[PDB]
Amino acid sequence: IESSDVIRLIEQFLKESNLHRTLAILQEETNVSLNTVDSIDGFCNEITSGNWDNVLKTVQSLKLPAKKLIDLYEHVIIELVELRELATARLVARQTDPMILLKQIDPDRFARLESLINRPYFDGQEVYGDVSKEKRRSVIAQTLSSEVHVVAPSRLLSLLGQSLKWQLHQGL
Amino acid sequence: IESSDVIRLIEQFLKESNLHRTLAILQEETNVSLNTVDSIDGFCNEITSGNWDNVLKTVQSLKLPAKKLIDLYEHVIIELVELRELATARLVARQTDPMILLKQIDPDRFARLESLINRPYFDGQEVYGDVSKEKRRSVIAQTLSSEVHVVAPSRLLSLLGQSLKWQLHQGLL
Repeated sequence: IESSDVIRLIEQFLKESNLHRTLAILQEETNVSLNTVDSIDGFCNEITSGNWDNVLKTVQSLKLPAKKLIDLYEHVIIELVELRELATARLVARQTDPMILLKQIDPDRFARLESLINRPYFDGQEVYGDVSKEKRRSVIAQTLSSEVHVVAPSRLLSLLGQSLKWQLHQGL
Repeated sequence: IESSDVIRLIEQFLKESNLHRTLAILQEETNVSLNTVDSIDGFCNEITSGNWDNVLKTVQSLKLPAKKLIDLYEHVIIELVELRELATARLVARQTDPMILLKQIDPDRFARLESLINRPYFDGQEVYGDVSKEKRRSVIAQTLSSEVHVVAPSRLLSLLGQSLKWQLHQGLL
């Protein structure tokens, strides 16, 4: 007899079958969720390409702990103030779990982030001078790549295929 | 939308796992439902007890052909006229598919049924005299029980168990 593992098998099946509605209700009702990404490349690429809305939604979906996300969320804010999305930058700084944590453990570091947001303009030559934008994005992607797990596609159907092969064998 | 049997495997699992919320959404989103019954006993008891609303709903779920339902729907009408629910009795005889089929195929039998419906009173001695009320219910239950197939509980888990047995056979490498 298998346990919660059956549910994750089903969840993967639902995602690949585009049954996202059923997938949503299942995760809520069972208190079990997919801890997987389609590919490590694809996940890291989003960070490398700077598509922050995608990576933020993704990491929150995987429910990674706040401590691992502190570097990522800090950089997201730096790029947001760079794009002069000050309202959004402040929003990330005020409401998100990693930033609330950052304030608690390293208030000095949070304070520097506070000052960066409040500067009359963003000078990338000053901010990125020690370590470039590309390097910061690359480092965050590398560390996070070990924190996400990929599973083989269609695990449920593969297992069911094995069931059929067993039955053909056992029929003899 | 390709694996309709797989969805039903999942649906049964959801039902046995008390995930009724997920089960409802799955049926709605996929537009497929279980065509199986948990047990003939539950099915036969519903017919024996005369819970026709349930039996009609169950039989409608299984998408049984009208001919097998002709005897059942006829008996329902007989019990309706027994309770002197003539308006409902006339309604069922004219509007439901099995009775409409009955008129086309066996108008004499249908005529006898309408004659029964239009009678000033219900004579239990004639109707149940030849074959009793309880016996008629048992016969219909017996015939319909054979027209429905039962599936083993927890089929998904059983198949997954076979997957592991296969892996023990060839998966270890």
